[PDB]
Amino acid sequence: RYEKLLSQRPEWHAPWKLSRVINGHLGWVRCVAIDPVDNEWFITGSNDTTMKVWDLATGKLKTTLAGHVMTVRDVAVSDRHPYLFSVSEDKTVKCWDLEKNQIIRDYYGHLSG
RNA sequence: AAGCAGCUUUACAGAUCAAUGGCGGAGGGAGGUCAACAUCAAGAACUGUGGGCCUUUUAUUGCCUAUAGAACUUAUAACGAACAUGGUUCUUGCCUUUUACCAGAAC
Ligand SMILES: [Mg+2]
Repeated sequence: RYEKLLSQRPEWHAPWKLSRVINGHLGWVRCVAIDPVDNEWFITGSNDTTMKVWDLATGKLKTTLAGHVMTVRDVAVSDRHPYLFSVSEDKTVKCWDLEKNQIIRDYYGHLSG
């Protein structure tokens, strides 16, 4: 096993470095999702219960989505629908219509966060 | 517009009473505080069908063109010359808290 592991060579990859730092959340940044269709923007959820949408090219703040009362723990954008799904420590699961920037559906039944 | 000739013919009477073609007949009408199914808000916005068309063979759809038929609804835009409630979010009001609520918006 060690022979056949040591003979092989890993592929080279270029190093990473820091490009930009964005501040504007009031709590810890807990989740990120990229625009899975056009790569134009990304969204972040936070301990400050908001969600913020960021222009990926300039890093500037597009809009703030305020629809949770506790930490937004995860965010997911659908590639087949114009929908953002978000979940929180406040036990709610919410769908946002990105053609209006409004909650349109709540999904109920989780006992805990 | 009536008197006469042409079209229509039908209550009839014929040649014909054969060979034809025309229009009907081979399961009736009016109703029901009966039912089921289909359909009713959209490029002013409809479906079928003949020929041509991008999907690599244009198929059934989307496009061009020819043509037959469109019931209901609608421009001081809606089936309803009528008019309720509820959910979510936002902003207000009353406000000791929730329900029940104040009244505007959006979906
Ligand atoms: Mg209490």
